[PDB]
Amino acid sequence: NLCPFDEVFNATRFASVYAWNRKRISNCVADYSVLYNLAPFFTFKCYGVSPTKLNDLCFTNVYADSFVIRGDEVRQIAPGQTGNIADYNYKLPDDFTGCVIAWNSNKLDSKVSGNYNYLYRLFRKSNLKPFERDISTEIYQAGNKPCNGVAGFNCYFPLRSYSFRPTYGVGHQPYRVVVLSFELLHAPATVCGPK
Amino acid sequence: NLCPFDEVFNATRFASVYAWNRKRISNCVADYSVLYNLAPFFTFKCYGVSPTKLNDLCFTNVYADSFVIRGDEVRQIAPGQTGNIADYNYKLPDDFTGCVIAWNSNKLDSKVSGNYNYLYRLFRKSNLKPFERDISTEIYQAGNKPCNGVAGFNCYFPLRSYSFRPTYGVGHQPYRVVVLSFELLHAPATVCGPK
Amino acid sequence: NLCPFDEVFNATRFASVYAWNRKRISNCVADYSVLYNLAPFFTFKCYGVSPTKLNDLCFTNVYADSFVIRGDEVRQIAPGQTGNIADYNYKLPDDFTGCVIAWNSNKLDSKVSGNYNYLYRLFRKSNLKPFERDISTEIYQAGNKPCNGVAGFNCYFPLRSYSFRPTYGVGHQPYRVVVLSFELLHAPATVCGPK
Amino acid sequence: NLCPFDEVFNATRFASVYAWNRKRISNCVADYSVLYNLAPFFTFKCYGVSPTKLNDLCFTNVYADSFVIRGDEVRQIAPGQTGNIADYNYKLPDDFTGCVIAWNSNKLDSKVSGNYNYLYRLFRKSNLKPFERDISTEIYQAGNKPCNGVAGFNCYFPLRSYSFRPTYGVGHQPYRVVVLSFELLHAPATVCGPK
Amino acid sequence: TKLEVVAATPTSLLISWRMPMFTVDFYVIQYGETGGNSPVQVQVVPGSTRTATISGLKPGVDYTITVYAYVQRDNLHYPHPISINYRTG
Amino acid sequence: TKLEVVAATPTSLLISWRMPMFTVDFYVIQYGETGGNSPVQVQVVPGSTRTATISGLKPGVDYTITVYAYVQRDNLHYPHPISINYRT
Amino acid sequence: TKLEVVAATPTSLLISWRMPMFTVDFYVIQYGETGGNSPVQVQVVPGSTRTATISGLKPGVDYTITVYAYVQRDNLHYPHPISINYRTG
Amino acid sequence: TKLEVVAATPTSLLISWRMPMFTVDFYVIQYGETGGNSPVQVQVVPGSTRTATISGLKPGVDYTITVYAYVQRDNLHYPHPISINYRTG
Amino acid sequence: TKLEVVAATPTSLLISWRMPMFTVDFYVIQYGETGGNSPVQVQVVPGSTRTATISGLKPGVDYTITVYAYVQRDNLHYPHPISINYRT
Amino acid sequence: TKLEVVAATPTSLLISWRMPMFTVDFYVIQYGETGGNSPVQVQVVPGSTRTATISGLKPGVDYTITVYAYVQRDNLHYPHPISINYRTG
Amino acid sequence: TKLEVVAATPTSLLISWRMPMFTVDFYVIQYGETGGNSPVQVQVVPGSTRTATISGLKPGVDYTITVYAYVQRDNLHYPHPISINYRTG
Amino acid sequence: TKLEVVAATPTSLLISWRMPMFTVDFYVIQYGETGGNSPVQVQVVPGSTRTATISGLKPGVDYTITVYAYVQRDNLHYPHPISINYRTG
Repeated sequence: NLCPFDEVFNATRFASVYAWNRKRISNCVADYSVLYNLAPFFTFKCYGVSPTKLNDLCFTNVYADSFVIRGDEVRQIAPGQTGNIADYNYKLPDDFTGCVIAWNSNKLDSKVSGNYNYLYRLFRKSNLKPFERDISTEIYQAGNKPCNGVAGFNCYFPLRSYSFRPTYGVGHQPYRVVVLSFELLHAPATVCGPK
Repeated sequence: NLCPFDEVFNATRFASVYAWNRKRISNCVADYSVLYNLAPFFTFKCYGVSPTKLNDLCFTNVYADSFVIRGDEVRQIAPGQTGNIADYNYKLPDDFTGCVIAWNSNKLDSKVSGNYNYLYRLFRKSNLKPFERDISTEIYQAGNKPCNGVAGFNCYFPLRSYSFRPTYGVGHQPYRVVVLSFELLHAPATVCGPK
Repeated sequence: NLCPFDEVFNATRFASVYAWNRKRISNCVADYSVLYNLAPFFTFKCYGVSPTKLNDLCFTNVYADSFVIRGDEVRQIAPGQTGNIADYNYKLPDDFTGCVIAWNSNKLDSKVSGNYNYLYRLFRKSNLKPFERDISTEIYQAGNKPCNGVAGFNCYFPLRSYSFRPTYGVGHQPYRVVVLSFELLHAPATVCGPK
Repeated sequence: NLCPFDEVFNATRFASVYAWNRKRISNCVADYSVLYNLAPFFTFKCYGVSPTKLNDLCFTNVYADSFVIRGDEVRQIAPGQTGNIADYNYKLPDDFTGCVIAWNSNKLDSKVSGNYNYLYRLFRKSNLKPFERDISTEIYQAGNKPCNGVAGFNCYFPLRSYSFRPTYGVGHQPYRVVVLSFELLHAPATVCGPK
Repeated sequence: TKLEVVAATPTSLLISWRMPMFTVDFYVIQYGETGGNSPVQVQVVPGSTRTATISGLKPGVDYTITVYAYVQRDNLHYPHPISINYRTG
Repeated sequence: TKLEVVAATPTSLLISWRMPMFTVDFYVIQYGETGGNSPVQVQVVPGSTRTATISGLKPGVDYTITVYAYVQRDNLHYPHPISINYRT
Repeated sequence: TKLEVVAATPTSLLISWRMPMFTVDFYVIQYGETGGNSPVQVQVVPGSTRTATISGLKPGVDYTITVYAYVQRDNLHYPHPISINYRTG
Repeated sequence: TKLEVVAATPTSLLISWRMPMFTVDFYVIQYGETGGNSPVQVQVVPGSTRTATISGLKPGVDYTITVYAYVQRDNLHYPHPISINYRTG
Repeated sequence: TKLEVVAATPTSLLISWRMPMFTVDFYVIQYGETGGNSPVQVQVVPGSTRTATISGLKPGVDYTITVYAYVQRDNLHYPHPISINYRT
Repeated sequence: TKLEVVAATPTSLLISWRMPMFTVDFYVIQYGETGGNSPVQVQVVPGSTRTATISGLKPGVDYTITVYAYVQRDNLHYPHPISINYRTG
Repeated sequence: TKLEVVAATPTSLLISWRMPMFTVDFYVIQYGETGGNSPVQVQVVPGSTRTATISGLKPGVDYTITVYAYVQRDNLHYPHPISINYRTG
Repeated sequence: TKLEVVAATPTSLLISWRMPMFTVDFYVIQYGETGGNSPVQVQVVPGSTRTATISGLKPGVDYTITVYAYVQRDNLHYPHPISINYRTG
């Protein structure tokens, strides 16, 4: 059956990157017209998989992970990269077999007053494990005084709002990102294409 | 008369970089032994002034600016640099006539339990003007909603403490910085070398 | 039967290039020994025919054209060449299928009192058609004034004699030329010729 | 005094190359306006002389030699060239100190019906020596039999008319040529220009 | 069947193509480092745009570029017969 | 720096190149099976010529074609940055 | 005072110049093989024209090109202070 | 292949070149008095910088300027076929 | 530039060559039936030696033998301007 | 059975041969541009001389050169089993 | 009086020196970009050590490197008579 | 790449160099007073000798020494990246 990429790519509201939405899709056929209708992509990168041969891929589940990030941070949605998004929000495993698709969403997600609805985690005690989700709001103790649950000096609320305004530079504009991760049944070399 | 350089370079408590100590030293001869006893420097740079010919300059006063910063931030103590320390803590003017002296104070300022006495301004509404200094602790509003002076989500206390530990890498260790700004007396070609 | 190449090649008197002898030879065995006794040649070229497979070429008639020219001019006995001998005396076709054999005849044709008996056409009203012979001795008119059939200013008798002298350089010496043109029955890739 | 170059370059009739005019001009100031008004030149080449320092030459007599030739024969009006214009009509010495100025005269000397009044010597028994002239109309004996002074098969009237028609190619068009030969009192390194 | 490639810069490649494909809905330009576990990445151009610019190629590495025609009726990619290796220097 | 490829037939390829170079004596055009460790076809065309024809490619094989500028002065060979793969 | 030189072919050179003079009546472009008492050849362009093409240089020779301004009022040639050496092959 | 020369001052010269090298490591700008038996002055500029400034020429002297492209790979130097003579006055 | 061939036995061909390429890493001697839609056989020899023997030529077959200078920088194969056609 | 080739000039070739023929009247050296309609030319050498010079080849084309042994008794030509291809420089 | 300069890396320089002074307290290695208003930088080494390493010079610019002997009892800097200009690769 | 200087005598300067170019035909050691319009002096050594002695410098004067690798094919002088400034006794 055709993948519900309609719900993945034309979702009305994307997730905050810390609350990145995961959809599990049972073995499905990629309608590439759904993907390609979004162009130009800032990123359409695939690791291990050939982007045009996604239907030849022997897979049982695809996970689509959807979130909004800044355009200059889209670099960090790749294996081995480091920075606030990789380290504290969404870590790709180094052995990722999948695609990262990122398109500019300045038209939808910014507002002239600034859209402060998209949160990202700025502080965490240790790096995020691959595909770990946090969504905690415990005050981050950055110093030798425990915070007692009150924000203050060395006592930060872990989440910070992105500022998205139409007028911001291309690097500071909101990009929607979808990560497709495939549970491969055998290997990219084995062919299981629809008959 | 011999400069009060001993008081600047040998002091027990260096300043935090938000509250950097400026000492006005009257026209005096640099006892280079006090400087060279600090070696090896991370940087000894002079801009316009030649390092070995400080005593050939004619100057009415030298201003010594003293602070502790992280070793990877000493890059920012130069004209035209950008970053948190340059932009929110200590900005040097583009036509700076002076010397930047920085030396590793890991031995003095790090503690095994971490220091956290040294504070830097992590958030500011705008860049510092050259040689501007802010001790203000009003809570920085990062977000859309006024903070009412209570820290929390999108409302950050503007100063953060440094985590200086003996085990930190040579880049994260504390470096003491003294910036000498010279009030050159009219034409720099004039020589006032002691007899 | 043997080709009468003795008659073509050893004839004591060759034709003038304006009156070039065409001998028709019916299908015959070429004894290359008679031809090779002329060595060394200035040219033995063949066009569309392999010089050594001349017997395996099957033809109804070979046309032997014979005349004398300067060694400088043997270059002009080729397809598409231009110059006084090609343009006004002997025009070889562009699609020529045959051999051009030209050998030095300094000993046979030169005389210390030069051999002015060989004539060539120096002026003609138009380029000679392929294998056209022109015996006409009418006066050529270069000028705007009718020649009244008498030589004079701008009114030239069209034939000029060659000066052939033993002392002349290798280029000005007389070369006897035989052109063998084949009226092919089969292309030389065919199994044909004497058993 | 000003050179009579106006009379040379602007004359109604130029000379036939066999009858090339020599005008002798006693030491004169070259008005470059007259020369340069004719441009573009096919050649303005000077030998032993710098074209623009022609006024600096310590010359006592200048000879202007003037005639018409075909454009492709202007190549032959140079020291050490060979060909029927150099050989039989106008020979420059190998040590020529002077200038060759040639300009396209199609507009003046050609006629749609053909101008045949410009003659060149086509046959001569021996080459011209430098600046020699030969206006004889003896019949040229090309053959063994003497001509008795009457034209015929082997006996050419030695002068031939150039055909100049406006529609001839740029190489066949008439070029007027003026050759300036200077008698120099001293090497061109001396200067005798206007006071 | 035609492909043209001009290097605008050592890191940037301008590609033009004609292939005999009836009703292409999208062209897909796929590029990546040769052989390695490196990323493979695509540019998508509408079927009317027969030219594309590839930029930001890593210096000193061998990139392979392949053009596909996508047909929505078939949901298939048809490879272009001609493929390009480029060395960025 | 340009390369253009026109396939005249499934087994015939018309190749045009502009390779910035100061002096080129020969262009060497090398082609063969993509797998390597395989026989190499070489055409040498004079540096005056910026076009060459490849013909007689085996059907159904991947060929790689590379253009080298060659200049005799120091046996300098420079590979064209752009190299072609073709499936016949 | 400007001079710009483009080699259009190894045998052909395009020259543009801007010389600081007024009422230049002709520009004279003088070229010749260095030394050897070679023929020195001039090409004349009206003072309106500040570009010229030299062609038919010998294929392997060092040519010197000099631009002169001619003024009819003075009858005098003024050299351009920039002069070109060209190596044809 | 281009060279362009602007005399900014009788003793100062601005030189722009476009030389068709495959790769350039350094451009060498070499100048001196035309006699050649005389001390050379040399600038080296990065291969990316194809504009250079020659300053403080001695007044009243004939200077020859020659551009070389230098490549480390095999100690290759190529002279630019255009050389400039300047008369400083 | 030299090429020398001695046919010693009808099916073995002893080839010697000299060419001006200094930077030759290896010589490749490449041979096969003339255009015969048939495999091309590669023999590699060290650049230090300028003779090789080809053996096992099929009888009655016109072979083409070409010598290529192989340079490991970017895989140049430069064809010695002399090539041999041999009929066993 | 031997053949040797020396390219004495990029357009000139010196050939030696040794055929095992019992007797030979003339050796015929045949050359021409490969696969073309171009002229095929022979130089005839008496059987006493086992070297030949070919000259004036067109630059930049592939010539094919073949040696033939002529026997007068039968007027046949026997091809030398070794054949030369030369790419003129 | 010695000055030994080894360019271990295009952007790195190793200097070894001697100047003939009894009881130098510190040697000061002063370097900076030539001529322009630029950072001038020092490395201080005890008088015991007669070798020093400079790193991180900007590619493609000229640096001046000078060594000074500092005498404490006189509070005075004595220059080494030999000084280096280095053009960074 | 190396340069060593010894002031063997206040006016006698001993220089030793190693640089990577092999194509060196001559080294020219060029020395002159810093910009004083004084005549620059050139000393030539054959490329096998990688060391030179300079003598006769004026006392109390500042001298620049540059080593150039000379290649005769195109008169290229390639400056050694390390240049010496000397302040004589």
